[PDB]
Amino acid sequence: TLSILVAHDLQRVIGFENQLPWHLPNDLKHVKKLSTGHTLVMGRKTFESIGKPLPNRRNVVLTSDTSFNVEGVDVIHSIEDIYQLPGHVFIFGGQTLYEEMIDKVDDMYITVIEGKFRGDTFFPPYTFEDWEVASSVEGKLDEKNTIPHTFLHLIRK
Ligand SMILES: NC(=O)c1ccc[n+]([C@@H]2O[C@H](COP(=O)([O-])OP(=O)(O)OC[C@H]3O[C@@H](n4cnc5c(N)ncnc54)[C@H](OP(=O)(O)O)[C@@H]3O)[C@@H](O)[C@H]2O)c1
Ligand SMILES: COc1cc(Cc2cnc(N)nc2N)c2c(c1OC)O[C@@H](C1CC1)C=C2
Repeated sequence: TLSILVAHDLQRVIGFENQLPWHLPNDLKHVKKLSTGHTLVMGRKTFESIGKPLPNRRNVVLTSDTSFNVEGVDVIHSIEDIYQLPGHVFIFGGQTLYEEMIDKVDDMYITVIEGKFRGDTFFPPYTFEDWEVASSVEGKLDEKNTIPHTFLHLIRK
């Protein structure tokens, strides 16, 4: 199983200066829950953003750099290597990966952040004409989680 994992705002911003533009613990708990015991694929920039392997799952980092050999982390140098990986594979970011994989994944788990932020990286445009809403569940707003947000599970029609 090949899935995208992404959080994006109303204009499909995903990134600003190699960080997330928003602070939203719920989303991060969601990511954790979904991908425990499974595999994350991710481009070098996103990994260096996170700065160390994510515990309790297989971290795979896609890079052109053949000197890459980080403890905790498996490296690949081709998009095609993704299809070799066993198990549930989540495409974890960032923009380059999403663009490369979006026509290939079986489904997407998306957090829509119901705000407009300044970004420098984006999720590719997509149509619900192409993608069916298997579930839509509103994040809960609270002291700690203060932007409206919706958990979409979409599956390719
Ligand atoms: N909202 C979210 O859910 C979310 C999730 C993840 C990331 N982000 C954001 O996304 C932004 C980063 O996106 P980005 O596109 O700039 O970076 P990125 O996708 O994380 O990484 C790009 C790098 O990945 C490697 N790569 C990609 N495709 C490759 C290929 N086909 N073959 C070999 N290597 C390949 C290359 O590394 P090398 O140059 O080393 O070869 C490339 O420079 C950040 O702002 C981050 O905060 C948001
Ligand atoms: C740009 O830096 C980060 C990028 C991601 C990828 C990501 C985040 N949220 C969602 N809904 N999907 C993702 N693929 C995550 C992240 C980042 O920095 C912290 O935190 C992780 C932490 C919660 C485990 C979760 C995903």
